[PDB]
Amino acid sequence: KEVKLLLLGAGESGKSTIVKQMKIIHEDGYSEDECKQYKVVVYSNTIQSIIAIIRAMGRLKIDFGEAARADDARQLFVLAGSAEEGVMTPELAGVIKRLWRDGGVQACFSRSREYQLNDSASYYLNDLDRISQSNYIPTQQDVLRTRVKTTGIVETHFTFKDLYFKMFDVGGQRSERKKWIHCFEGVTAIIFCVALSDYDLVLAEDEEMNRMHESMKLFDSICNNKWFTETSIILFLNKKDLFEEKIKRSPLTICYPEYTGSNTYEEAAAYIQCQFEDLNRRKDTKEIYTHFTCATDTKNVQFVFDAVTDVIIKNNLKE
Amino acid sequence: DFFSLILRSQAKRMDEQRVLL
Ligand SMILES: Nc1nc2c(ncn2[C@@H]2O[C@H](COP(=O)(O)OP(=O)(O)O)[C@@H](O)[C@H]2O)c(=O)[nH]1
Repeated sequence: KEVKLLLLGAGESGKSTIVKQMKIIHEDGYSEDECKQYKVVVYSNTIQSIIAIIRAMGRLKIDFGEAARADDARQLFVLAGSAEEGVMTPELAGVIKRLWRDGGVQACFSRSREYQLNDSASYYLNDLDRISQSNYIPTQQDVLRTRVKTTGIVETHFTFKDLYFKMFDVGGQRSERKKWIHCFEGVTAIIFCVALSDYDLVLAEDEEMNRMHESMKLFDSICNNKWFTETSIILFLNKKDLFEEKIKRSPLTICYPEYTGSNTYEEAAAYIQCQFEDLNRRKDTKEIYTHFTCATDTKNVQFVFDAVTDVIIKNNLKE
Repeated sequence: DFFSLILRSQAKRMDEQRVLL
């Protein structure tokens, strides 16, 4: 009567975020003690975000709107270490606010498909005033967007609908290989996350193939593995918001050149879902439960997960 | 080949623009 959920999917797809959400919804959520602990992390991620944008203007060769603010950039790298202990200096806040408002920097941000910009960046940079207060304690939402480097295996557990859920994020933990492999053992359902908004990303120097196609190949491997013939496959097409905004401007032909359909969000998403679900080569013997998520939307994730649980229960009544 | 693929692909999660405890 125990349920083992395993999150898979490429980097920056929503896994850790979904775990955090699971904490917020089915655990008590995050206590103010912990929220305090995440302050430094927030300031940090904000800093690395704006920095990354700046280095990006470097490599793409884009000059600021007002060349004056450039000095703050020079200043920023020095003031960068001013968060580690605590409290972002109001001087630093003024560096960030000045750089982020600069239409030259924005022009680089709106070209984030050409480099590697964090997806939590905007969330922080737009909410700068709220967090630059010295009396600031982070919102649960603020903690959701925190990006923590993973030591090894992430795992949360909770009780829901008279069931015990153990949920694992095995990602990247090149060590402890026995505990790492045991995460793939006796899995009730795999939750594969796909970042939809990665469709328009430019082929990087280090990839053999487009990012979305990398995720597809990975899904092909997972889905049609003889070990998982008796495992439910749940597909989270995530980052649907960013996909909806992006699809207005950037054609899907960027990523699927053979795509002859229209550029409506709904038709495109359907095409991607088709592309992934077609990879199931045991189509009759196995069905794929597909959902379209926005992992930062707690309400959405709560709903989707409820639905998943319902499917699990219905599969239990079959037994 | 499978596990290697997983480790390879799951690790690119942008290590800059991230922090530890
Ligand atoms: N705007 C938006 N951002 C998302 C969504 N899903 C994930 N992200 C962002 O993706 C970033 C990294 O996601 P993460 O949970 O670390 O993916 P993981 O590396 O596979 O564990 C976070 O900064 C999230 O804000 C979404 O639906 N909408």
